[PDB]
Amino acid sequence: TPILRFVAVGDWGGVPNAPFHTAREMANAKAIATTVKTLGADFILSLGDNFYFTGVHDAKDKRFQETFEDVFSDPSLRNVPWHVLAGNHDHLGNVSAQIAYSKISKRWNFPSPYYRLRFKIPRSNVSVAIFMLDTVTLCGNSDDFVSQQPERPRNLALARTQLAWIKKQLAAAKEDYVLVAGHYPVWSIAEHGPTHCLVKQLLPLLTTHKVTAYLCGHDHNLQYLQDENGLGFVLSGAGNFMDPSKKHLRKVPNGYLRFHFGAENSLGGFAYVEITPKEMSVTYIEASGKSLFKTKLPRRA
Ligand SMILES: *[C@@H]1O[C@H](CO)[C@@H](O)[C@H](O)[C@H]1NC(C)=O
Ligand SMILES: [Fe+3]
Ligand SMILES: [Fe+3]
Ligand code: NA
Ligand SMILES: [O-]
Repeated sequence: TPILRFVAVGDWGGVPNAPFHTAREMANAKAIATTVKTLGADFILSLGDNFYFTGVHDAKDKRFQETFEDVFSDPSLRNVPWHVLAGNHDHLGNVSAQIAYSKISKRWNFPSPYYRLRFKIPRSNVSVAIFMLDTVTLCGNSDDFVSQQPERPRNLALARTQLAWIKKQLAAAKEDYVLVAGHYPVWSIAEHGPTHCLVKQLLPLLTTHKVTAYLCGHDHNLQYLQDENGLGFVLSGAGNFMDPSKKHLRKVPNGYLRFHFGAENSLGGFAYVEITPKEMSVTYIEASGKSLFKTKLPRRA
């Protein structure tokens, strides 16, 4: 069966004090390496918060080696490409530096704040589009507000331009599977909860244009949510931290939550996505190696 395989990991960005990683980040690096070795991966998606707590200063920042390259260094992961987007902490520093780092590290691919990826499932005519968004420039930086919510964008032109781009791209996308990814959640039951900006501006487009799933991090846990139209919400924000909060449980429409794992003494985890001509599958994997939940999502008509 033709297949495209990828890991989606969020909020993995270590720490700025020595040794520049956490035990959770290392456990996820090892667990991801084991998953790649045993099941395979064509690429890894980062769902943002790549360098805690204030990003990187420029493209030569030692954190690229300390928190990224040296951490994800097990043999099975050498040469697996990453496709990256930014979170709020990245935007407290220099995101242009993370984009420029694409020219330094072969496996790091981050061409602009938001961009389109297209894949053909090998030995099939089935196609996949992934739209990588910058939810910080769209909605604001949550760290700019005492509320730790993205109350408004810093720059109106950047936000309006990205929204227009999303709309145009989603209206034109002909692919068999269409995924959208961004740092902040549409829906989440946890410490930050739903992002009002995305519920208002992005979700109507995901629905109208029959997107398969929206992938995100930002809340430091694992969740699968699904609305009554079958649109999936893959929340994978557990590469470095585990927050057991259910603070926003009642702010998500009843029944949307299908799976949640946030145990405070867990090492975290990630999502593993498999796309075939038959369906898309998502498996949530704890950093201890345990498979926690698996679900499938359909092809677009
Ligand atoms: C951000 O990083 C880029 C790439 O290294 C650099 O050219 C630019 O000067 C940096 N910006 C600031 C404000 O440091
Ligand atoms: Fe985070
Ligand atoms: Fe975040
Ligand atoms: Na390995
Ligand atoms: O986050």
